[PDB]
Amino acid sequence: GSQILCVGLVVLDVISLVDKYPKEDSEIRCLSQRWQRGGNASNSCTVLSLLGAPCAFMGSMAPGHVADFLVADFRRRGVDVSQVAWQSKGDTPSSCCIINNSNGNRTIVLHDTSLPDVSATDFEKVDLTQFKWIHIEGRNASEQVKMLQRIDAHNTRQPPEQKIRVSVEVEKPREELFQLFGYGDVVFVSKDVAKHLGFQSAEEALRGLYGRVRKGAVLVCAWAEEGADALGPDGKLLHSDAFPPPRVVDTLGAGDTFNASVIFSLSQGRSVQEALRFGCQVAGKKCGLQGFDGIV
Amino acid sequence: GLVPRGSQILCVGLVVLDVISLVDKYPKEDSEIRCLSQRWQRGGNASNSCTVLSLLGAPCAFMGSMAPGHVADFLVADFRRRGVDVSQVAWQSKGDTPSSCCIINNSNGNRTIVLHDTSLPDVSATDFEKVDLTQFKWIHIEGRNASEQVKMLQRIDAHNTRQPPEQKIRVSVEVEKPREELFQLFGYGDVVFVSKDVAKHLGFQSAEEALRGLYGRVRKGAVLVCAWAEEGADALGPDGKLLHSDAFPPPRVVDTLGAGDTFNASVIFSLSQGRSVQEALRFGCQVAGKKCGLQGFDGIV
Ligand SMILES: CSc1nn(-c2ccccc2)c(N)c1C#N
Ligand SMILES: CSc1nn(-c2ccccc2)c(N)c1C#N
Repeated sequence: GSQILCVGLVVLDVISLVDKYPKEDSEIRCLSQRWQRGGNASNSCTVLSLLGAPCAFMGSMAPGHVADFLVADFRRRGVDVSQVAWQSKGDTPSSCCIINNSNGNRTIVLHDTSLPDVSATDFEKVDLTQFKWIHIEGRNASEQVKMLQRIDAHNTRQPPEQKIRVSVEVEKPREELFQLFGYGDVVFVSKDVAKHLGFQSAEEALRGLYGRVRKGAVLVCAWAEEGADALGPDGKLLHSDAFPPPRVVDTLGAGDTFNASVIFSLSQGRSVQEALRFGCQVAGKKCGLQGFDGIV
Repeated sequence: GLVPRGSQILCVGLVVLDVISLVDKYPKEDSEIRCLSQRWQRGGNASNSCTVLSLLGAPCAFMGSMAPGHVADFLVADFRRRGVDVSQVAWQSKGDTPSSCCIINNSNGNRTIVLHDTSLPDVSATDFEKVDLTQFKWIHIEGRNASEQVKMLQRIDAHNTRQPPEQKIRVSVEVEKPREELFQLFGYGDVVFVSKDVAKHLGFQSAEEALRGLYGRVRKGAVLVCAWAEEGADALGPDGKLLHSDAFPPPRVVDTLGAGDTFNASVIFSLSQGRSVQEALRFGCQVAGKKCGLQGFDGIV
């Protein structure tokens, strides 16, 4: 039980760096450009890897030249891809990401391919014994709930010292997902979701959503330059100020850096206060840099 | 492989990877959206003409800059899909292979474009000196980095001086961006293409005005050509006779992107086949008008 597993998407990020966000109808030239391995659970693996945690990626991939780029990137990082659910139909997803360089805002246009989501059937075949932690990026909910009940089962037949710690991300204001709330020892809800649901701050969202989480779970909500808040069984609201870089240049994957960093910290035995902090600290350093290199 | 002497048409210019996304509404900054559809396409003027030359049945070659990497790979594979010879590509050790991102707002047709960056060096006169010209019967140059391209054109002139008339390499030049530096290109080539948009920037309001107003800038004997989309196209050669062909509008207009490059390649191709200027101008209009009723270049034949 030495690895951390993330279950979610891997996506080709085609990045354009501009000095201002383009107005509708305009044509502006970008400052620079790059490809980046993306997808929420994929970025989290990058971050986990850079933090020193052995980790594995599980998601759908279609063979092709793009996949070859993604896979080589996974390996150069030491991310374990042996659990990937290769398809025979569909192309790999890709998105165009515009990063506003004077600002760091990132805007994503995602090309979601018919590519089949990883399934319970797929999950059932995974050797749960190599993993200390399993993080699941919320996508195919009803099918993922199955993957989760699977993990609980496994846990009911192990010492507390050998239970697989579990986390969930609910990032899109998409109702199917809300049942994931739901499962896991640690639950991440995005600002975006929190707002779409009527809440105007992290503390508010935490108080208003805590009723939905499995007993004994920690609800975590990051709120950009507002830092992040967490809330556990004891009813005590935890907060962490953000760590803004003096120059914000690239927020693409900041949330994935935050999740990864909170998980790593927790998986190392630190408190929720400390992990919240580390989360913000690392996310913040990332925002002062292009890509993920240099956060450590 | 072996390319027979004087069999190929060469186009020198930009190739770019265009990423085209159709969306419901224009994305607000800092948001994540799914698109309705997304295409990766090989774009660029000389690039598009190469494709058209291949479908017309001409052996053709592309010369332009690329950096090794995955963008280049997609672009080379697409070049080869269209039977284009890429052996003359100028590989760079610095800069990005050009890529652009376009967003098409489905609910009004608006196009927003983040154009490729500027880091890749254009093809240089020194890169061009390295090319053995004997392969080529026609060399066409998309006007970009002009001072350099002037030397390339002088090098071809030099080459030609020593050739019998039948082994002379025909030359064409395209001026399609409204940039002062390009205007010196008018003085070179047997055939000069000037775009509607450049003509309108110099203040001409029709192909006739443009041809009559610019002819004095081309070299003795050259043919000056200007397409004006739906108004057809004109040509003016040494005999002062303004030639004209009406457009050939398609049943319905589907895709006009690259119509001008289609016109250019078809005019070139026809001339390279020994046809008259009048015939070439007509063919150009027919192929381009056909293209406009098709998506991409598959139908043109
Ligand atoms: C609380 S984690 C975090 N901090 N920042 C941040 C804070 C200040 C400036 C720039 C980024 C983001 N964008 C985060 C996320 N997710
Ligand atoms: C003169 S060549 C040409 N024809 N059309 C055309 C003509 C009628 C309807 C639609 C397109 C263009 N857009 C062209 C170019 N360049």
